[PDB]
Amino acid sequence: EHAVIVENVTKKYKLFKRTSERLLDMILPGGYGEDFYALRNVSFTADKGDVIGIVGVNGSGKSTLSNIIAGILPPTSGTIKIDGQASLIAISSGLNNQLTGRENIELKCLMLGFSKKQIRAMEPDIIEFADIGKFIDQPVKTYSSGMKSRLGFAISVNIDPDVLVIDEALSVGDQTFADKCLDKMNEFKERGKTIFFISHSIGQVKSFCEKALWLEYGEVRGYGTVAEIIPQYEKFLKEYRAMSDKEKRQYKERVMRKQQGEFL
Amino acid sequence: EHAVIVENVTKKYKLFKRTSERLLDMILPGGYGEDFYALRNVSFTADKGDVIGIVGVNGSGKSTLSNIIAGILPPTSGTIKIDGQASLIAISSGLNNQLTGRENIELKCLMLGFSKKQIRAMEPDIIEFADIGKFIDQPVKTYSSGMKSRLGFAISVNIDPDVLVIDEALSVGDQTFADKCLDKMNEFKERGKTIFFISHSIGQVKSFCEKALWLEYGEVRGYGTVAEIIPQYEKFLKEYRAMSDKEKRQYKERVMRKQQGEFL
Amino acid sequence: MRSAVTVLMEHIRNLYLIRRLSLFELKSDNSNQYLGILWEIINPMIQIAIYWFVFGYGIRGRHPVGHIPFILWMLAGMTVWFFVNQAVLQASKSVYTRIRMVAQMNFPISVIPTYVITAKFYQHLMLLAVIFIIFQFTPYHVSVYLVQLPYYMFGLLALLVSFSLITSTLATVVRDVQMIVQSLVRILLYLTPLLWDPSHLPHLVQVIMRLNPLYYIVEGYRSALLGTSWYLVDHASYTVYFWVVVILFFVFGSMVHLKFRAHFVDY
Amino acid sequence: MRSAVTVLMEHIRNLYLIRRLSLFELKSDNSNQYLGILWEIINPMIQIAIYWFVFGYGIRGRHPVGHIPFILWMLAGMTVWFFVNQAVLQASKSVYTRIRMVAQMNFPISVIPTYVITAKFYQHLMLLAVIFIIFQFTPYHVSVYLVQLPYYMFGLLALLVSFSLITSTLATVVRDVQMIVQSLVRILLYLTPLLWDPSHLPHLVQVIMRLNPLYYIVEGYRSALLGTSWYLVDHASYTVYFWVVVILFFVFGSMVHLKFRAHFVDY
Repeated sequence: EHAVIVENVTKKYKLFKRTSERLLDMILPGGYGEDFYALRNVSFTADKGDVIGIVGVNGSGKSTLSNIIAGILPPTSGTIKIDGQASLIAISSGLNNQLTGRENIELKCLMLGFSKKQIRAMEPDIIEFADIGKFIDQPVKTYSSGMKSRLGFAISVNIDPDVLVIDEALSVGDQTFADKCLDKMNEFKERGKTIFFISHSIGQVKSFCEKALWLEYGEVRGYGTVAEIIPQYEKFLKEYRAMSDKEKRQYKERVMRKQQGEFL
Repeated sequence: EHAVIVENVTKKYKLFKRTSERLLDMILPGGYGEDFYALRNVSFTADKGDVIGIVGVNGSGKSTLSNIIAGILPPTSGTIKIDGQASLIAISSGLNNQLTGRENIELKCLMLGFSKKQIRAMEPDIIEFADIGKFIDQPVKTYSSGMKSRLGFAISVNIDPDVLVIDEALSVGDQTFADKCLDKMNEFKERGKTIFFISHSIGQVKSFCEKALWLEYGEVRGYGTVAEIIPQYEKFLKEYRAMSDKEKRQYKERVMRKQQGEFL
Repeated sequence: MRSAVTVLMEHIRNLYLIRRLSLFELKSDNSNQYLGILWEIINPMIQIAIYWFVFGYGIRGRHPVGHIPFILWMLAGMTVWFFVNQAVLQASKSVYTRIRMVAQMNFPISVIPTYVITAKFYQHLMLLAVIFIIFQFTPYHVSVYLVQLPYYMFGLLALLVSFSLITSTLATVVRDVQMIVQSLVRILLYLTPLLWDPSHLPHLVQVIMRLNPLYYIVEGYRSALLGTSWYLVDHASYTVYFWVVVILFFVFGSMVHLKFRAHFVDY
Repeated sequence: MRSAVTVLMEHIRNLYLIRRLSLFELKSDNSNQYLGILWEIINPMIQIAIYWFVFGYGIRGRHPVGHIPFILWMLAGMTVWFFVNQAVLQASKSVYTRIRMVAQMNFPISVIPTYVITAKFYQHLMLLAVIFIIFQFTPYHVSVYLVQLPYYMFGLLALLVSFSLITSTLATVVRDVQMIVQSLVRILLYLTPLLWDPSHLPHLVQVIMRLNPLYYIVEGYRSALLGTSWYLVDHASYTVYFWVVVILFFVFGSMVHLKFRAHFVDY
């Protein structure tokens, strides 16, 4: 109900200027390392939505906020309650580079969790969808770089989860495969589940999303639909890119105003 | 002189339907595996050039023809003679994920080969170019995915080789870093060395290249400058994408005409 | 407090999962890497004869007091240790690697050290398979009236599938017991008698050596040639010690798992 | 035919390269992984006492005929083997991995197994460093009049930097000598006498045991407590055998390198 209960989320993995833990420590388990936050007091609602874009600058990581919602990192402070959500997108990951195409389908479809009769019903569509015909009986280390991504999208789409989270590709593919790919992602938009999309392509996120966050160093600077935020996000970049008033004279100050934005 | 002596290049890594070599063999070293070519009789000239794009479909791999020219794979038949060429682009590769930013600069700048006084002269520009300031004294496994690519481009650009080869990024970066990145690649265009660029972005390769190949399953179908080839390449895709006459009825035949294109 | 029911129900719901991707790593490492395959009987058979050549030549006579025991006593025991030296170590480091490629899926992580042990279980069914071909040249032909060891085979499964939770879950949080069990698997060649006869000692230090449960299973496989068709009741005072140290490891292994299950992602 | 000049000139042009990224893997594996560091003296000192406890208790008396040799005889020799068991194996598999991340650069690949050996050379300068603290409790205090072993230390460099070309270049083309040297490093605990006294045998099989060059260096480090300040001339008939098997390995290692140097990319 309302599709996220995101409230006051903070996350910190802290700074170690020297080698790893117990670098100077005693029987007392406390260490001496510098503090660093990554998220600070995030609270929003998704009200069953359709789709939310996430933009900004990747100094704010932006994948941290994603896989929190995927339920695979623990937040330091705050509670999040959704549903039977997705493991986000298993593109180009989990594919062992020693097994053939028949084999690695049985890897990842079992890793996502499907019964032994479901993997035979789901079998011949995937080979039909990837179009790598003779190479399906040959291990992945022989494939080119555009064929792993061709294959890895084909398995990790037939998921039927509740809450999707997409990384910054959305059509990784090739020319004349992205047309199959974008039409496949129109099914999730048609079905009406929630999709959290992350990109830097402003043209795609205008063409695909309805609501949109905007994150800056853990701080949610504004959250509306699309119509005012992204041009104000473009107002920030055109301010920043032009001179932004002498990037040593003010942007060094700006980061120090934003390093002051690590705290009160 | 003429910047490549590419002539009649063929390359084959052959098909093994079962497990690896000596799968059925005796003291005679011959094996029983199915033949598969990847390049067939490639011959072209680059006449000091400026830049050559490479397009097509990534069923033809397209990185094979690149790193042949980088001199790191041996061709089966044919000779290639260039110069003191480049190791192509070391983006996102060779970075050990256990060492800090000060350390991995000393990795890759030594891996490419520079004296101990050159790495201190080249030092503070790279930190100035990457803009990851506090994280420069922290190992790479703490970085986000857009910061490794931020860093990995910064080292593997100051190379001064003779013949560059670029993979399919050309500005991997972020927004408001690609503007620094594209201006850095304008130096190589200004200096006048040869650059072999590979992409699927038709809009970038029109905006960046002067000559262009077009490769199809190892067969060089046409090679001119830009002005006729890419629209004819777009004529092929708009033929292919629309229906291409019932993709089971003719495109299954088309691949079989092109599997017949593995031979006479 | 019974949290171990939650672990054991996961292995019931995924018994096809634990078998189907068991043999993939067997296919990944033993095959599709090199030339002619199955070094894993070629390698230990060279590796057995080295330990006989130095230790049979201190025990040239003076063999165990039956008429048969020789090398016959030795390689009947050395089947077990090959499923320990390279099955406790790689089970421990199974969660150091591959969590990035597992946590992005949805299936219980408790099964993740348990199949790689069973991937090394098929090492037996080629190595222990070829010991009968040796043991068809004994004075007995096979001793079909007693080769009954599925129960003693099931102990090696039950011990190692339980012990690789204290050394897999607690491995990732500290990354130092990996260095410990790299030596603790070493000391379990000599703390347990795979090599000599422990009857060189009175009934205190001799009896306080079988606190190690691993010595019990070695008495099983060495009784694959004896004839003791009721080998429980002659040592029933501590065959229940074996089935209580496995249930202690399994409960304590479950407790250390679920108190850390959703936290090992920054390791 | 002298192709080995081309290999040796590459190590001259990259002597800063071979040192600066030597200690990075030392920084990569020993540090930045876990808690409190340098197990690599904590681990072998546990690992030494296991081999004494089983072998000193067969040689309780009957020690080497000097007044001192005991454990003193043993751990003075066991310094060498720790730089063999985990320095021949990881040198061999150094070119299986990381060629994808090396061939995309431009520097000679002959140096690529040679620094990872020297990365394990600093294992000595913490382990052999802490043997003097033990050896300041001998009847001699240090024997400053003879601890002269830089020459005998340089043999371990020269042997292993040469031998890890026949087992690194020829490793990648077949991927089976990795399984061979995984056992051949095992047989070189007992083929060479790190443990017993080889004077249990007449002058044929005893003399035909030091064909292994590794036994010569063990005679060096055991002579770190003797006083033989001219330990060449008493065994000069085969100390030139040592310096001819290293030049045979280095020439044959170069020949197998350059006949395959531009081909191991599909392996």
